[PDB]
Amino acid sequence: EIEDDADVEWKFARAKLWFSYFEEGRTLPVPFNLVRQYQKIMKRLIKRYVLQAQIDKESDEVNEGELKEIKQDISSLRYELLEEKSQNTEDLAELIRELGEKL
Amino acid sequence: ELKEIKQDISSLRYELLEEKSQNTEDLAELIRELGEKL
Amino acid sequence: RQYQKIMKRLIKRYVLQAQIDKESDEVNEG
Amino acid sequence: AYMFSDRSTSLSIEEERFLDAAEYGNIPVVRKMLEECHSLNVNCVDYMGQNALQLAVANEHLEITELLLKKENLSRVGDALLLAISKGYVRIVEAILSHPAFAEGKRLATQDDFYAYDEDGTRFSHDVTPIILAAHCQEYEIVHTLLRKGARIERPHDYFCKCNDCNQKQKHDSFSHSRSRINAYKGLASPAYLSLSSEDPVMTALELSNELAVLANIEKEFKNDYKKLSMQCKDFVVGLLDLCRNTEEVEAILNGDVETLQSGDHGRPNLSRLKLAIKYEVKKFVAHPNCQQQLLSIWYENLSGLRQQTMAVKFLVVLAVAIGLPFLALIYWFAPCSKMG
Amino acid sequence: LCRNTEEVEAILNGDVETLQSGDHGRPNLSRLKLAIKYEVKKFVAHPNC
Amino acid sequence: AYMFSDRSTSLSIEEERFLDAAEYGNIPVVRKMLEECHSLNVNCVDYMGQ
Repeated sequence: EIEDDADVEWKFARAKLWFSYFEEGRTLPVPFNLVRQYQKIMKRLIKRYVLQAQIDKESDEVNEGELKEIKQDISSLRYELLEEKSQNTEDLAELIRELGEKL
Repeated sequence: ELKEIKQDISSLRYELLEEKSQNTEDLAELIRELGEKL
Repeated sequence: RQYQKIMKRLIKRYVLQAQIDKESDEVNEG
Repeated sequence: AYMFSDRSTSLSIEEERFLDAAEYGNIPVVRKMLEECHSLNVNCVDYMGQNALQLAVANEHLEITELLLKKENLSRVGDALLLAISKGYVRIVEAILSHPAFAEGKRLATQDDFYAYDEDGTRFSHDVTPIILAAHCQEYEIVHTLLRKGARIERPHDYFCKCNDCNQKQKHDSFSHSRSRINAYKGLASPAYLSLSSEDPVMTALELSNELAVLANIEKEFKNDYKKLSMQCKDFVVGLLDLCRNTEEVEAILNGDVETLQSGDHGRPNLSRLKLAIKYEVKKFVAHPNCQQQLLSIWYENLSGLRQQTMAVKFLVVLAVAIGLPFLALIYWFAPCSKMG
Repeated sequence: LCRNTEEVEAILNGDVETLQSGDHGRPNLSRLKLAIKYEVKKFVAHPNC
Repeated sequence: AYMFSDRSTSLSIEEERFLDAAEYGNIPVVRKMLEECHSLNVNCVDYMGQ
């Protein structure tokens, strides 16, 4: 048993004891009984719940399958940048050769 | 804290690819504007 | 037959779910 | 000399290149082979049976995915959508949902082999729609995107219902029927769906926790799962009461719509939701400090003095009412509505 | 991992077409007695069993 | 058919681009749309209100 539910069970029993005296009824004891705004508030609370739930989801420990995504990001970036560099060098060399064939 | 590294790589990718395209476009324009004189 | 088909799809589920469970361990320093 | 081979053949030398380029992110090789190769099959599979779309979605390659989705010959698009929803890739989901098979929100809710991934079987169970999977994995943005296209989770029927589809399912397979019922309830009982799908999520969560606690006793198997679903339906309400900062927010969580509810008995709030949280046995909603601070103000109603007193003074007033009990009985008998009545 | 009842009957019981029918209109419990003899407790204490 | 919508409208096709560029780090697109677009609202919000 968790040590935090021992307070919750007692406070639920105490509130169940309280709720039996809230009812309008038996006031004299045992020898003497013989004689709009709501939509706005709910919208802001749902927005707080969604933002706080995303904050709590971004507090879990990172596992092995979220670093592989970063690794594939770096791999795709490497392939794209190296091809762009080779394509730029090839286009510059071709456009310089096609004007060096005129001198 | 790994999402911050992911957004760092994303911003770096966008900036580098635009710089490469801009450099290639400027070189091609300045070579065309001198190849229209031969 | 049917037993080989069912065992093949269950082995494929086991391999995919085992790789998913391997990609849920905490990342270490290496 | 047996092996598990999911294709039982050999790949071409111009298809292993395409699969390696799709898996490891080689975007220019995919651009070159997807335009300058007319003898290529874009639906070739690797040793496990995954084509290029299911290898680019599983590795978060958005550019290769947007490059392959313009082909009009791809198979396994619904499985790629389910895999991207499962892994949580929001840009890949928003790129797959623009393919012309989800045009008017056609396949997003509630036979067709659209979500198959192997030509024998599906990746998740056959009941699992994109909205149920997006609510299982707690993806708030994907749930909002799929709710924006008109996709809901259909509430299951009663356990003793006899419709002419509830009996055909139980005659075909009574295992997958119970599994489908519990997957639909697991999708309905999640905070990502409870907070975004309804107008008053506290009332919906209380009724759903009562319904799951009833089905935990009616349906004797799967009891330890319906208990967990009811426990998380209660945890939603307890975590929603915790965020309140004013007293109007406390009175809007503990009590319902104040302007469209009765005033009560005295100058005290309407305790109709707060009796339902005792009947439905939601213990942490009633044992929360923001609820005790409201209940103590009704308990200590006309007593500002005895509220802040210490112990061994209330024992003395118990003995004082023990001594003078018929006098206070006469006070309540003859003269009520007074400073003591 | 089993989702249908044919997959449950293929894990708990062997090849149905190449095994005897049993005693009554009930499946062949030959693997499921071997899981009791070999003392595999969580295979026999599983809900699908 | 209720939804939690924090703006309860539809975004423009030239404002979803600005919000995607601001969120995902596209600095040259933000430089271009922040100078060569005079009909742009820089205070447009997404589905959550940011």
